Amino acid sequence: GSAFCNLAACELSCRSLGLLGKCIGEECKCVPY
Repeated sequence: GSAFCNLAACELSCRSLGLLGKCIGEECKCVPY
């Protein structure tokens, strides 16, 4: 908090796989959906 996530640098690790990029506490993952 609060805050230093580049969501556009997280999405480029998720968006081509058919799921959404997620970041919480500067930790980038993708959603389970």
